[PDB]
Formats: sequence, structure tokens, C-alpha cells
Amino acid sequence: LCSLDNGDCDQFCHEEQNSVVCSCARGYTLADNGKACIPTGPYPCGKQTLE
Amino acid sequence: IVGGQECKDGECPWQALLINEENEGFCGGTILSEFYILTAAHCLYQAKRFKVRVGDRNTEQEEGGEAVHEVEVVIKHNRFTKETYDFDIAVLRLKTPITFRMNVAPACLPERDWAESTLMTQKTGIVSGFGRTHERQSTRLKMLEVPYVDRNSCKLSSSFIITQNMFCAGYDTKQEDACQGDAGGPHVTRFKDTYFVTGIVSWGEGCARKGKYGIYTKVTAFLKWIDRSMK
RNA sequence: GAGAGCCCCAGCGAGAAAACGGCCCCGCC
Ligand SMILES: [Ca+2]
Ligand SMILES: [Mg+2]
Ligand code: NA
Repeated sequence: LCSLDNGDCDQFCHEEQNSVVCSCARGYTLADNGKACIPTGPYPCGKQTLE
Repeated sequence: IVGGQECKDGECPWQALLINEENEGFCGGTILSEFYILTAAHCLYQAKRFKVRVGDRNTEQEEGGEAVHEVEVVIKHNRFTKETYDFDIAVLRLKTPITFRMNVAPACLPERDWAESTLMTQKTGIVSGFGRTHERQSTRLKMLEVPYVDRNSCKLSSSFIITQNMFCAGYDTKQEDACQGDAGGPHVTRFKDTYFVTGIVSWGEGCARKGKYGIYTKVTAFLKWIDRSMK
């Protein structure tokens, strides 16, 4: 589960009902796949800046 | 920072610099949001009064995207102890909100259990600041990759008490460490290209000394308190 | 874990030349 490659989550992984549940820091939205985290704005937390 | 490398454009956008009456940097900070900065409690005893600079890479030339924010409130941990630097943490709320832009962006607060299992267990973290380049303040923002050091080795290495609010990172004899002027700044841990707050530069028995390590405020112990201080 | 006693309280309250105990976070029978 979460100990197998972070449950395939981009960010936070935890277990509930014997299943992986992925989540994301503030300023991200969990993707439709339930795993990837999508920035809601141009300067999401934890990303080095490119412009 | 002793050793390490310069932060290249956009590489350390969460670095804050605490500046005194003379516009001289004396501590770092970590940008957490538009209004909030994480720093070390002991940095509040270093100047009579101060402000916070964001977006700086080269202090020697005030040239473009820098901005200076006044502090609205200081939220020091009630349990900070000067004698030990136990509970070495504070949050600053700024009077005006930071505009995120190139070189200005928050570091992520992780969830505690996941931070423990997944961040603190990584090989290294990243520390940054404008502090001294040997045990002589850097004009340029520097960063350094610091291996996590296990608690037993940390305590055995130290002549002063290492509390559960502290952790070791850095190297035994290799000449790389945080130093004076870096205190209060970011220790972040990278996970899939996203950088999460894991520490606050706290103290060291000198800088980069043989048999010694960098001592950091263990942010996991304070995530609930940080949330209190930011609500 | 849980009660309780004290300590702490540069955040929300209240008060009296702007580090000066009701509540959130937190410390030591
Ligand atoms: Ca500059
Ligand atoms: Mg008081
Ligand atoms: Na060392």
C-alpha cells in the first residue's frame, strides 16, 4: 500500500479501508486519476519558479 | 552556508531574509503563504526590530524583484528555551501579502505521518541562506544538500542536549554545513520535484566541524502548532 | 492515555513609554 512507491501518489499517501488514498497540499487539486496533484495557480507551494 | 552552491534563478523561491534597522540580514525564514513566514525563535533576540525581505539572491545589488514586508505579529513558541534552543520556532504574520512571482513562492507544509515515513526517511534535505561561508556573510543566496543523521549518532556527537524537537543533518568531517546568518532559514525535503518544509536552521557547535553536525528544529513536531499559528 | 497541580503564554480575549490569564496550540503528581 503506501510503502510500495508511495502508493503511486504524487504527494501524501495514507491507508483507509485497506486501500491507498492520495492527497495534496494546499493550492493543489487531486487529479481525476486520484493520484497526481494539479497546481491551482501559477506559484504552487514547493515548486521552483521558472517565470 | 559553508560549501554547497549558489541558488540559481528560481531555485530557492521560499527563502526569506530577516533584515535589521541597517538593512543587514541576520537570519533567514521560510515563506509558507502570502501572509506567513516560518523562522527560528532565537532570531527574535538578534535585533531590536526587523522586517522580512523576499525575492533576494544577491544582497550587494538591489536590482529588480526584491520586496520588503513589515511584520504585523510575532508568534514565538511559548516553550522556547534560550539555554538549550529547545522549541526554536516562530511564525511571522506580515502586514501586507507577498505577491508570488519569480524567486518568490511558498514551500509546502507536509502532513505529519507522511512527513515522518516519507520525508525524514529520505537520504537528504536542502538548507539555504545568506550566512557565513566558513566558521563573513555571503552576499549571494546559497543552498546545500545535507544528509539526514540518525538520532543516536546525533546525540553521541553533541556536547549539548539534543531534544526530540531537534534533528541532525550534514556531514561528519566534510566541509559543508549551515553557519551564522543562516539561522531561521529553510530545511526542505524534495519528493517528486516538490519541496516540503522539514526543518528550521537552529544551531551548531561551530560550522562544518569534524565530529559535529547541523542542528535543526524538527518541523514534524510543530506542524499542529504551525497550523494553530496560521489559522 | 486520562484527570489534576504548578510553570509558560511575542497568538485570540481583557487590561495598562506598543520580550508589557477566560480561550486554541504547547511544557514539566
Ligand atoms: Ca539584491
Ligand atoms: Mg506578555
Ligand atoms: Na561536521
